[PDB]
Amino acid sequence: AKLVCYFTNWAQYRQGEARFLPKDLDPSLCTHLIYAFAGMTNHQLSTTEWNDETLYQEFNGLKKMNPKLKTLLAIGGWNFGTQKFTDMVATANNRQTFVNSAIRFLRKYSFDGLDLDWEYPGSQGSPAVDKERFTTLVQDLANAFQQEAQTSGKERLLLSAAVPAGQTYVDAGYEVDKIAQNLDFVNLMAYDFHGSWEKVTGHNSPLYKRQEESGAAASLNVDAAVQQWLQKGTPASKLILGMPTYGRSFTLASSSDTRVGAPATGSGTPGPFTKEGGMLAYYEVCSWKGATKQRIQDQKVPYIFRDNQWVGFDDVESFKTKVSYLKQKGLGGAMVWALDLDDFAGFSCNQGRYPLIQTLRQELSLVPR
Ligand SMILES: CC(=O)N[C@@H]1[C@@H](O)[C@H](O[C@@H]2O[C@H](CO)[C@@H](O)[C@H](O)[C@H]2NC(C)=O)[C@@H](CO)O[C@H]1O
Repeated sequence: AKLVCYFTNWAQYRQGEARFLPKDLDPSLCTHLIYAFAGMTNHQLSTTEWNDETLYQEFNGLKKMNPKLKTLLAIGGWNFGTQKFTDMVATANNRQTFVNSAIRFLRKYSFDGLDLDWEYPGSQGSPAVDKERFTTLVQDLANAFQQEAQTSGKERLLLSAAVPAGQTYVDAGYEVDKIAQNLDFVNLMAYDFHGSWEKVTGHNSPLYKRQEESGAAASLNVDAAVQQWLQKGTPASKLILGMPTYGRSFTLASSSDTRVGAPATGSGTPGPFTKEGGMLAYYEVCSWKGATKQRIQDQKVPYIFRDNQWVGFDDVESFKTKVSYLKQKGLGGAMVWALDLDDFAGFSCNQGRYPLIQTLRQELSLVPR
């Protein structure tokens, strides 16, 4: 089993106990640690924060403490957009520039692989031609990593990708059967199914549909997303089930209607540390005072409300349920977005350090013995 965990290079800017620093990294928590994010400059892999090189040293330095650990560098992410990917994959020349730069960069900074986080080929401004061009990029990288291993004698660089759960994005961008052959593993972003972009409450990451749902909505759940990727050709062993250590929040139209599917007027109030309306870290919801926690019976996940605020999130129990699910489906492991949104320092939830991610590790039978 794998436990793939994302580090984010902006968590260092949060205030107080929420500030995530190198000391908070645990070398034996996860099997694979992925650094979010690198960017691109003139079609070449590049850093995005002023101190990334310092953090790379710390991050990859964890392997001294745990030599089994593998690290990857993720390129892209939501905020990065699509244009630079589009321009880079447009020509064989630009792809070659990128691929060669990636190999040199990963070797220079001691990463074990690259995680592709283009959000997304064929959508968010990216043209339809990018679906096949993404397939080619994945192939170019896989083949070049294979060649570098042969020439250098070093262990081959890993290639993974973070991929969307919704059919609209999947079909616009991803030749699933083709790319799955060339990726070492596939990080399924089984979250952000619902959020304050909608005008009714819905859960960030429900396991199953609700009985009331129909149409496309009935596929906006973890089980449907997993089945989608499997049926379209991803080997179960390569599919890694993403898990969110955050929730998505709403302002309710009325404090008297707190159901799933109740009218909402917009994003929930920003959290005191994360300061982003519409999301909350686990450590910002786990210890809500004077609130009412509820479970969505069909969907196997909790929500919580207080006055006109409503949040769908994941807890220890829902993580257990989801690991039982992934094991039943024979998947390759779990992925987590993100280290810094769990109660990494044990300051809030009275559950010790990393209560959610330690649950994944335990349920996957990955505890260091
Ligand atoms: C691997 C992965 O899930 N990548 C995406 C993430 O970028 C995204 O997290 C969001 O990243 C933005 C930067 O690109 C941040 O500004 C933003 O705050 C952050 N949002 C959260 C909840 O962490 C995650 C999560 O939505 O999913 C992908 O879209």
